[PDB]
Amino acid sequence: QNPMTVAHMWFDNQIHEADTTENQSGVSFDKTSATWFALSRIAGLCNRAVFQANQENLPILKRAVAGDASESALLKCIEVCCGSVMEMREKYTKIVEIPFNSTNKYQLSIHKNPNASEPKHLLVMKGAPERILDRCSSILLHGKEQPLDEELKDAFQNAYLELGGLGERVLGFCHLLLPDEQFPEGFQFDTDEVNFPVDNLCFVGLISMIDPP
Repeated sequence: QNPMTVAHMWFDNQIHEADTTENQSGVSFDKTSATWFALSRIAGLCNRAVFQANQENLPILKRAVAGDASESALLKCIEVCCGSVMEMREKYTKIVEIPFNSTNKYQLSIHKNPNASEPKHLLVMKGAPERILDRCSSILLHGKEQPLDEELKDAFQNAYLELGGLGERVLGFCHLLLPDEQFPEGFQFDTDEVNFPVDNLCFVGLISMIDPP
């Protein structure tokens, strides 16, 4: 029906600025970055949509995408952020990728990291933001971790509530960085015998996806 995008983001435990780049420009926030990188590592890989029309001088959007209208948003807002996405799908190996096809209906995709601070195998996924929270063992602020607690649920709640929740529009974007110390160097999870955890996750941050009629 109408054009869509990120709208907003939350990760600082209190929402944050973004500022719609047309009239003004947002500057001078607390540039914490570590939480950004962590979120970006999800918000790049963990998508199944692409551009249709590549373009030059226009909005990278141009209502011109192939793939589901929750997952495409980040791609557009990250690509123009020089956060090379159609590259990174090939940077990592794509151990596995499960579609909608699981018990609580999520989608997930496991990838080995070639070279970054994070450990080798990485897990990323999405579903309802509440359902991410359900599986969150901690939250990530200032590039640390904090032990997730009622206070930190609250800080997410009021945020999600303000984002104007209705059902399954917003997304929860989390990881748990599959510990290559416990996990094997053969990473034979597959999509059949996975036997992986789904409930260690970090809250890292979220955005505010739309999916209007």
